Amino acid sequence: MDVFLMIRRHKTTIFTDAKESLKRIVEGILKRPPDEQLYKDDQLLDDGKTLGECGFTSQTARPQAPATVGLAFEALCIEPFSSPPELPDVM
Amino acid sequence: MYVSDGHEFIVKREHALTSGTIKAMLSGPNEVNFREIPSHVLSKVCMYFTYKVRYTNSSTEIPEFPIAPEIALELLMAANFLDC
Amino acid sequence: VLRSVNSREPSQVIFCNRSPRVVLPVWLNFDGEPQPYPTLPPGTGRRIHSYRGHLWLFRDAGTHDGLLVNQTELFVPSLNVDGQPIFANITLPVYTLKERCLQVVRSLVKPENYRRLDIVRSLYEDLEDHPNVQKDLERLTQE
Amino acid sequence: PPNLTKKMKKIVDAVIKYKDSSSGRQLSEVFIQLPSRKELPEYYELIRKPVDFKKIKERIRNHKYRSLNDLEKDVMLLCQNAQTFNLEGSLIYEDSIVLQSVFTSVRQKIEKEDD
Ligand SMILES: Cc1ncsc1-c1ccc([C@H](C)NC(=O)[C@@H]2C[C@@H](O)CN2C(=O)[C@@H](NC(=O)c2ccnc(N3CCN(c4cc(-c5ccccc5O)nnc4N)CC3)c2)C(C)(C)C)cc1
Ligand code: NA
Repeated sequence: MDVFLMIRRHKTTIFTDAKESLKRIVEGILKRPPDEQLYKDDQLLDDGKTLGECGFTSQTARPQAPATVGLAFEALCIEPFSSPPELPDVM
Repeated sequence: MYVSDGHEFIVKREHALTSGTIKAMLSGPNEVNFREIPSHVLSKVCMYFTYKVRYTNSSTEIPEFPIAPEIALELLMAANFLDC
Repeated sequence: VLRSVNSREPSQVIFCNRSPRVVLPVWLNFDGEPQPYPTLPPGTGRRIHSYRGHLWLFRDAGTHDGLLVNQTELFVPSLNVDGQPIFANITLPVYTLKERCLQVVRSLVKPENYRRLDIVRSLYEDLEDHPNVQKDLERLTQE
Repeated sequence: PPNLTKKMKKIVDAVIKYKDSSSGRQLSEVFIQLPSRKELPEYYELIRKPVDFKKIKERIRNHKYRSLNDLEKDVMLLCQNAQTFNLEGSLIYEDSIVLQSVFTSVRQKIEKEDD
């Protein structure tokens, strides 16, 4: 169907959507070659554009909660975000 | 085509068009920066952006847009300050 | 001013609750007045004996949030052609992120304590203005 | 009438929740609320003493039934009404007859098995 995902690299992030069955879109946007690139949870993904075969079915990568994907010639921990305040009036 | 406590984010232009306030800064009469909002709120914001277009006027059984309680206070001021 | 037509002609109707809320079917008495009917669990659906031309309004039974039936604001039983019961698909709308953020906050704080938030003085109005039944009626009746 | 109401409740509660053995429908839902005067002028004129269950429900609440024998002839009047307004063999007709023998068979169980 249509899977909605989320790629991050050192706090810079892309929201887009593709089919359940890649990086070529990166080359058009980042103007860097696609072969230089790309994985989740320390398990790169070679054979690109097969999307689903790794776990990104139409229920995990949904718009209200996209699925995280990482981008690489360097390894890196994409910088996380800020944390919530939990104001005390509620509860 | 496409566009910490700042913006630093890129989404489709049409998904940007969702918010009314951000239909004003650019293309008036590019990049856009936010000097108030953190980086954790902008996640749930542009998540609503993608959630908005995919489901509006699509007769499929619409599911809820989720909100964690620790996020409500700061999305609300955002979506207020965003006319969305 | 806005109510149901008294054709005695029946209409087998069925409510498919296709939304995560608990839906509250609301019938509109012939004096414009609303009368409520038993609630509907989120996933399930139920068959009814309604009569053609009548007016149904749908709404969360707990927050009274705006619920969508058959893709439109309201539902009027048409005539069932081959006896096929008419389907009132009770689904959600796509709320504004402002509205959606409003509902989550009303769920987490009591009214006697709304004003103690350290938030914008405008949103207090937007919070204290709750989604109402008859209020939305004057809005639809207006043109 | 110390718990006299409590037993009338069971009686009416049982008749309403009665389900057909083949169809399963609640078989009392027509009779629950009787449509209004503006909306059915010919019932209220042809019928001497109109009645539905909502009135019996709340007549029990006012406990104006001195006896169970009192409660019966209201529920009896209820079907006797529907049998005149409706045609012999019509769905509503043949069902009012059923509930007559539903209130009948239910009264026996309740009175005895509670002293
Ligand atoms: C939504 C929902 N979710 C979960 S569960 C549920 C649900 C809710 C309600 C219902 C009931 C069963 N269904 C309605 O609530 C419908 C759905 C709405 O559209 C409206 N509605 C009404 O009931 C209103 N109006 C009329 O019914 C009306 C109007 C004009 N004419 C009417 N006729 C002509 C005359 N009839 C006869 C009656 C009797 C008789 C009856 C009682 C005692 C002695 C008798 O002798 N005997 N013989 C007849 N021929 C009845 C049909 C009826 C109401 C005002 C009564 C509330 C079912 C399911
Ligand atoms: Na009824």
